[PDB]
Amino acid sequence: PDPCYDEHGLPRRCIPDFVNSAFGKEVKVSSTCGKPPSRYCVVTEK
Amino acid sequence: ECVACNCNLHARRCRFNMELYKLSGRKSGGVCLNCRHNTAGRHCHYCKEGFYRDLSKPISHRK
Repeated sequence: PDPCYDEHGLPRRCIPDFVNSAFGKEVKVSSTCGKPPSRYCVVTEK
Repeated sequence: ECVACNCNLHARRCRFNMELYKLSGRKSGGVCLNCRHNTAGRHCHYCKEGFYRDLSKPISHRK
């Protein structure tokens, strides 16, 4: 029912549970590849 | 097959020398003609005297 009130309905702290904050949301950035279509090189060791 | 010269989008005409391909270890000899867009080289692949490389842009950017 309500965790904001104790066993005897005594007002107790009720809190949103721990969650990731950034999930499924929009972000404005400065720039990104592809405009104009851009290249990028990737090195791998062995 | 044949292969065009490189200017990295900086010319429409080019020339050739075999010794380039010869001394390239048999690899390449193409060279720009009217090697434009403030670029220079057999690949229009470097900025001529006065300018430097807009590092932010790719090797073939108009600027």
